[PDB]
Amino acid sequence: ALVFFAEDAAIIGLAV
Amino acid sequence: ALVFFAEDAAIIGLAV
Amino acid sequence: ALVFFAEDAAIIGLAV
Amino acid sequence: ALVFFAEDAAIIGLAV
Amino acid sequence: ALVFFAEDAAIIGLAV
Amino acid sequence: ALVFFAEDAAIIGLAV
Amino acid sequence: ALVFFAEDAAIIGLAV
Amino acid sequence: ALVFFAEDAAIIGLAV
Amino acid sequence: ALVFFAEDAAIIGLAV
Amino acid sequence: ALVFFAEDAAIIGLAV
Amino acid sequence: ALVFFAEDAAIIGLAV
Amino acid sequence: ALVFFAEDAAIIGLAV
Amino acid sequence: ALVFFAEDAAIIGLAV
Amino acid sequence: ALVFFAEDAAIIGLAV
Amino acid sequence: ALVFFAEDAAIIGLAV
Amino acid sequence: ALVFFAEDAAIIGLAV
Ligand SMILES: [Cl-]
Ligand SMILES: [Cl-]
Ligand SMILES: [Cl-]
Ligand SMILES: [Cl-]
Ligand SMILES: [Cl-]
Ligand SMILES: [Cl-]
Ligand SMILES: [Cl-]
Ligand SMILES: [Cl-]
Ligand code: NA
Ligand code: NA
Ligand code: NA
Repeated sequence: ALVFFAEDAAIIGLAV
Repeated sequence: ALVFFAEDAAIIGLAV
Repeated sequence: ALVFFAEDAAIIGLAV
Repeated sequence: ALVFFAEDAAIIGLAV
Repeated sequence: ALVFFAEDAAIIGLAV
Repeated sequence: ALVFFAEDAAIIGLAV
Repeated sequence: ALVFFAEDAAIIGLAV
Repeated sequence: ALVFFAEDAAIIGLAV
Repeated sequence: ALVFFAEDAAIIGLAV
Repeated sequence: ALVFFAEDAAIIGLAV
Repeated sequence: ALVFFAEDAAIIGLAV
Repeated sequence: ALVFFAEDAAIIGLAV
Repeated sequence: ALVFFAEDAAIIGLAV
Repeated sequence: ALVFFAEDAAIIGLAV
Repeated sequence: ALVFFAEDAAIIGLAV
Repeated sequence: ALVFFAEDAAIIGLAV
């Protein structure tokens, strides 16, 4: 899977 | 200040 | 600890 | 960016 | 060589 | 909008 | 009077 | 502080 | 390109 | 040294 | 004639 | 103008 | 008080 | 003699 | 590179 | 007085 990143603070991975 | 990023897991800031 | 100086504006201490 | 200072003579800035 | 400065108080040089 | 300029070093824009 | 400057594009004067 | 510029002629700084 | 500025009055850009 | 200014965006100095 | 600007400190005009 | 520096703690500028 | 700095070699403080 | 420092840009020495 | 010379006071090099 | 010039590095004046 791809992992995108976003600031949520902390940087988190978002899995696709 | 500058904030660098590193994978420590989770991505963290490092402040200078 | 050492304190280094940098312009960040204001002159700030950076502690090591 | 941070500007550090060093004697090189003359005192110069070093930009980061 | 470059001379950086730090408070160690007294100011000291750090040569590179 | 207008953009004014100031030295902060770097020259920055201020938007109005 | 003082003349300030802004980007409006062209640079214009603003009279005070 | 920020430094703005104006014609007063010669250009001068205005500190804020 | 770079844009230099000159008083020609009004301020104009000169592109390089 | 002289410092000239140009839009490069951001306004940068050019040292001579 | 054109007037260019430079920091010489004070901001000065340079006439061409 | 000249800018001198002093500890006031934090380092500050003094304009002359 | 203010503390100014001078090269005397070592960097020394001057207390005002 | 003492050497004080000021921003004039470049950092310059002032000798006393 | 070429080094040109100018009175800036003191005589300085300018590198091209 | 005459001023002669020598590379000493930097170019310096020598009074006579
Ligand atoms: Cl707005
Ligand atoms: Cl003034
Ligand atoms: Cl106009
Ligand atoms: Cl043109
Ligand atoms: Cl430059
Ligand atoms: Cl003050
Ligand atoms: Cl410099
Ligand atoms: Cl003296
Ligand atoms: Na502009
Ligand atoms: Na200058
Ligand atoms: Na001369």
